Amino acid sequence: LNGGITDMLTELANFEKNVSQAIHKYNAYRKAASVIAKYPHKIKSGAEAKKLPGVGTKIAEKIDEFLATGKLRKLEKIRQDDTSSSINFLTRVSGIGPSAARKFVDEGIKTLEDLRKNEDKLNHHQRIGLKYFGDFEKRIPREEMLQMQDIVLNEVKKVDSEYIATVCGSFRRGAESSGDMDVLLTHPSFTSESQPKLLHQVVEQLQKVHFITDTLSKGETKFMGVCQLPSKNDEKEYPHRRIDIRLIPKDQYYCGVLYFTGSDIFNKNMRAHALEKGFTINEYTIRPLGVTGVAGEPLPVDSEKDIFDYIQWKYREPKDRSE
DNA sequence: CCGACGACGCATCAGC
DNA sequence: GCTGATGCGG
DNA sequence: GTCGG
Repeated sequence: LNGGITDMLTELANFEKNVSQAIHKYNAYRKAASVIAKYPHKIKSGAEAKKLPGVGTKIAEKIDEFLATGKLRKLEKIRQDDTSSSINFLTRVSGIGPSAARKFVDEGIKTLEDLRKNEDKLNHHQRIGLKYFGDFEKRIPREEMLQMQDIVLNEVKKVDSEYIATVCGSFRRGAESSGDMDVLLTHPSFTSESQPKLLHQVVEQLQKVHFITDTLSKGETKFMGVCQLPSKNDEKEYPHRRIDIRLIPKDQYYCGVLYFTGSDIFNKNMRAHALEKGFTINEYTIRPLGVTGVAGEPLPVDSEKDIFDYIQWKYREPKDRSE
């Protein structure tokens, strides 16, 4: 319908983020492309698009130029720009952000081949991101996410059957494919007012059975790393996948699951509704708001449904949290 | 006109 | 060495 | 870049 327009706007977003270091412009172009991508008519003019929330004067002017000519002069130019195209490309390496990509290109390091020749100048995260560059850009089919979940839940229970672990993200909402695996972990002994090896024990067990293959970062409450399904003796091996594991206090765990299940638009709507019912919900807690807007103490939450009950919402299955 | 636009854990750097 | 800032990813 | 107080 409008794929030329939303492709144009996405590409402009990337250069704002990765080259100009203008994160809010990045998000403006992304929000514009989203609302256009949901529009169920083929756009005929910039004025037509400008009536949508998030499309302003300047993007309307760009849509007019694209509709009249089939391209955008500024985008054509920055595409052919060796310096800018190289900075934009190098941020596809996990661990290389706009600042690192700038530094590398400044000193003549422009391609993956150049990075491979300059391992010295890459930190540990960036080396992993380079090692799995192609794998990390592949999506994960749901059937593999199910096999990964099998392993995660089994090994967690093997460490301590009192752990609770939930794979969240779009997978939990039923998505047919995922970009990564997001695991939320808690244990009855870990509360907000309460051991600095609860997460370590679980990471270690997944390493011992050779599911987790690399570590990008690891502290007492957050692990970011790499995993891979076991290959079947003779079949081609599975791509390496990104997995995060977060340990959350038990009394904050279901607020955590709700939040990291999303979707992002659902979260906005749920918190909007919660505010107009006199509650403030964030990633950690739901708290009542007094008549002058002072937040009270966090309310007890022992399930996701508790959160819905507080705000007078019928329980919504993750499958039905698209918005 | 002009400020908001998410907050935060972990790795690493800058400064002392 | 320690403390705070920055980069980065989510 | 867009929105809105």
